[PDB]
Amino acid sequence: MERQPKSLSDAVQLLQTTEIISKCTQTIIAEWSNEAE
Amino acid sequence: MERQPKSLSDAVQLLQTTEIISKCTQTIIAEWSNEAETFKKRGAELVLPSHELFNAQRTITAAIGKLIELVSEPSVRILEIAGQYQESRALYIAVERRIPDILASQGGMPVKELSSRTGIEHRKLSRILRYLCSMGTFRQVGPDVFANNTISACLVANEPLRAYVRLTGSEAFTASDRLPKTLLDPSTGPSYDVTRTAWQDAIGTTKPRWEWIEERVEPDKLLDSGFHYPGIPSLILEPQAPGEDGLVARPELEIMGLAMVGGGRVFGAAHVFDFPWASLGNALVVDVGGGVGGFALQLSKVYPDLRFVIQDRGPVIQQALESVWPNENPAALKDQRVQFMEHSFFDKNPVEGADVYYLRYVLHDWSDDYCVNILSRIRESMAPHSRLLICEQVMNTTIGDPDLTSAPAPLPANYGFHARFSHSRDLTMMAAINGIERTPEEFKTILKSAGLALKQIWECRSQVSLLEAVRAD
Amino acid sequence: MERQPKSLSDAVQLLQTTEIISKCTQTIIAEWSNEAETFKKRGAELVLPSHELFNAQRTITAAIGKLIELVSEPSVRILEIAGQYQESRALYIAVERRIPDILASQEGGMPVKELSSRTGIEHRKLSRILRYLCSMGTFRQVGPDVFANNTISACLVANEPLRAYVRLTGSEAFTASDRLPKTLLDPSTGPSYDVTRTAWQDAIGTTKPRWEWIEERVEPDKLLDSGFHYPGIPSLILEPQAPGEDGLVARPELEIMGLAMVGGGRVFGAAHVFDFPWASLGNALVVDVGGGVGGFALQLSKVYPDLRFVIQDRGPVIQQALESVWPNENPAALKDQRVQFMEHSFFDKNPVEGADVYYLRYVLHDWSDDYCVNILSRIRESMAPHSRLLICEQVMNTTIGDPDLTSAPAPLPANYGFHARFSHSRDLTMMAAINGIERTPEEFKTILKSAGLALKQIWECRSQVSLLEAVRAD
Ligand SMILES: Nc1ncnc2c1ncn2[C@@H]1O[C@H](CSCC[C@H](N)C(=O)O)[C@@H](O)[C@H]1O
Ligand SMILES: Nc1ncnc2c1ncn2[C@@H]1O[C@H](CSCC[C@H](N)C(=O)O)[C@@H](O)[C@H]1O
Ligand SMILES: Cc1cc(O)c2c(c1)C(=O)c1cc(O)cc(O)c1C2=O
Ligand SMILES: Cc1cc(O)c2c(c1)C(=O)c1cc(O)cc(O)c1C2=O
Repeated sequence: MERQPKSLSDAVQLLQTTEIISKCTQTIIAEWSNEAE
Repeated sequence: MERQPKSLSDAVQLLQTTEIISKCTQTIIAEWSNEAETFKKRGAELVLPSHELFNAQRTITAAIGKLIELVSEPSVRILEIAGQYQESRALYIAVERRIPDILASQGGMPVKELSSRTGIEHRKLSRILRYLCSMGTFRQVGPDVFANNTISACLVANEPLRAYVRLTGSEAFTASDRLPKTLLDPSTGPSYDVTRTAWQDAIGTTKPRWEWIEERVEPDKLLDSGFHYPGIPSLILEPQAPGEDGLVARPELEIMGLAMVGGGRVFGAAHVFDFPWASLGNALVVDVGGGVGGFALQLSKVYPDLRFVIQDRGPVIQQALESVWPNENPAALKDQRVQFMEHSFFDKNPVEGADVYYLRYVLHDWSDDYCVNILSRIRESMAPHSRLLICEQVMNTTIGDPDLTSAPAPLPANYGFHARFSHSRDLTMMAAINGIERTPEEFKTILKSAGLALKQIWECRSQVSLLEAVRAD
Repeated sequence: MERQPKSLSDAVQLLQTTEIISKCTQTIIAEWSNEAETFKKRGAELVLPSHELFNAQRTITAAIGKLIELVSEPSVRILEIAGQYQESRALYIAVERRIPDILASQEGGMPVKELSSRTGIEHRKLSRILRYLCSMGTFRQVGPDVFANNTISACLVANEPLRAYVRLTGSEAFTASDRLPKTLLDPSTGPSYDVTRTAWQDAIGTTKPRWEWIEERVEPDKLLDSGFHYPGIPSLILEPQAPGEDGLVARPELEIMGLAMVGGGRVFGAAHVFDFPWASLGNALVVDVGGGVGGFALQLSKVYPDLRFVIQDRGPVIQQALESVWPNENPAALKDQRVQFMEHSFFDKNPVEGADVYYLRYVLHDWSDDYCVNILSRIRESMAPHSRLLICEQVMNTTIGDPDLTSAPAPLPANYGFHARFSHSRDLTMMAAINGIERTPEEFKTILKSAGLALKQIWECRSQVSLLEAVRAD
């Protein structure tokens, strides 16, 4: 089995989901602080 | 002249502009990836960008243009514009000798063997192709060894497109060279006459150039028949073949007929999809001044219920039947879906009450007097349910137009650089036939003098738009 | 022709170059603010970008080019390039009728009808010429057919050397370009590198190097169409010159060329005044071979007060330097004999022996290689052991880099692509007019070693034009 080159879509979604992960982190931190209060 | 300090506003807009480019890149790659998934499943994908992608290309080009204006040294930038015509020539030279087609025939090709198959000398031809490579056309892969790149690839097996380059680089160039002198001479300067243009000054003739292309000339006189116009450059090595009457047609006639196919498929492809043609049922469109009918070709593939008649001058209708439609849709000629008519659109429209009269890149070839007559002869044959669609640049400016959508600030409302092609063609029409590319208000007045009202402007995935016209009734 | 899918690598470099564009923006605004700080307190400020600002503009221009190559629809981009010569015409027409100067006379803008009356262009046509330029960032539209200068066209106000350069590119050079395809394919013109068989001789229909055609005295009725296929300077139809004492008129192109190289020298040749250690020479003699009117002695004289100059060119060019250019831009330098002029043909032995520096700017590129090694051999025969010959020319790089020139970062073209567009435009001007050649380092080495000279250093400067420093192989 040989390794395959990654596609344009693989790159674009890895960017999009990383950006989703990063937006979710800010929400989670905000709501941890609301929850704690 | 001394250098000036830049202002706060230069910096703030340079930032705002840079952030716009950065948002556009994220949109562009997102829509490249939706394109990839749609290309794979398989329509419109293969002819033109998505709406979201088209707005991103148009906006980022507008931002590119404004970034150059804000970061450049003014004088550097003035002298770059002043000499940038040599890149038009370099491309013309490379495209004239079918260099795209040649490199696609092979890891790259040595320039010495590129010289052999073009007739251009190898040391000089290196410098034309590294000009192009430095500007993103073609690639250099080795020591004076060259290949097609992502941009030049679109010319391989593309005679309609190659013809368009050849048209812009042959007659239009000499008309352009003599266009300053024509604008200032007190006699030619004010004129809007089709026969007193920079082009006539170049050719040493008085006849409208639609008929100069159609002259039949003998071989010993032909290569310098253009006077100050050098002529198609390839004739020196590729003499034209005499026809059955012993005369040769002039190369520019076959080029122009095919050029408007090429040009129509680049900026006129949008109109095949962002107007509801399917909703007309089985309709008949009359392509007045249709040339070879390149746009009937673009529409015929997609809406099988439409029927056509192409109206133009004998020789192009002729070239359409004997070399173009045989090889581009022989089935349309067997089914009588397309009928042809040698016709001068200065005469009453021979086909009455048709669904659509299509008139594209016909009004921009004439000043206002000629346009009002052609528009009335079309309408003299329209029924009240008939629709006239003209496909032309509806020119906006850097400060916007009430009836056209403006770009975001700080960008020019007309998207600046995105419209560079419309302005290049504006000066071609001024140089060759005293034509005019028109603003919405300038279109409105010439339609009310012909007894038509502007029903809607169709903004599409092109700088070129559609004007739909009614009868004043 | 169908539209192709974009590849992973296209996306990745479009991101990479966008991030380069974004970093260059932060460098540029930082250095705009340091530049501002240099302007208020007051030098080099008024002539040159700082090193940091120049590297950001060059980088950011290179990235611009590659972003356009990556985001454009290929056929759209092919036809935009194909027609981009019309923007050259628009700028030429505008500058030839001194529209920058007319708009600076008000600046709330000027109605185009009143602009039309002062240019000779018809107002509705002149509207389309100015909106072409406005969409492309030259001039501004401020109202319905009301126009004004912008930050780019402003540098043309009261700038005759720069206007002269625009005029030179749009006059003889344009028609020479038009005939350059037919010249390249004809089997007789195609291979020659002779100064007398170019597209330009074909346009004018003459058999003389172009240097002396511009120096003719023509009869008043013969001058406007004296250019044959070349239409001539457009303004002559409206501003005829009165015959002089011999009943003849000069060709406008002579003085346009003289001032154009002053203008061009101040845009692209300004770097060489500051990125070469001239002050370390002390009180030295620079001989400006082919110095033209002496535009480069003008730039150096203001800054290094201890250098002495002699400007060498053709008689008529010298006299323009002495009668109109230097009287009006540095009269003290002549009255002190700091600058001397000398009518000289650089195909002969140079009369000046043992000078410190022989400056030769934009001369080697006007001739093919045989003439060039003759011109360098002429100087060499006259150099002292401590003498330095400085060639100021484009030292051409390529999109794939050169061992002796610094390459742009990846993913950019190694020669910074768009940043070098002017150098390539002039490369084709040299082919069309003089059969000249803009040259790579390897091609310069071959003619320097044929002339008995050695290249000691390449000077990369805040310009796409550089300096080649040569001594004799001794
Ligand atoms: N008097 C006339 N009668 C008919 N057709 C004419 C004409 N004068 C010019 N034409 C045609 O008008 C066309 C203008 S170019 C437009 C071609 C076509 N509409 C397209 O977009 O592909 C040319 O093909 C030319 O042959
Ligand atoms: N045979 C010759 N002998 C001397 N100078 C010559 C010459 N033929 C051309 N020239 C000069 O060579 C110069 C080329 S343009 C360079 C001008 C100057 N070095 C500058 O950069 O401003 C022109 O000024 C022209 O007058
Ligand atoms: C010399 C010359 C004469 C013309 O009539 C045209 C052109 C050039 C031309 O380039 C052109 C381009 C185009 O997209 C549409 C046109 O109708 C045209 C033209 O009509
Ligand atoms: C028609 C023509 C003839 C020339 O000899 C030159 C030019 C044009 C020209 O544009 C030019 C520009 C420049 O920056 C330096 C030059 O030596 C030049 C030229 O020498």
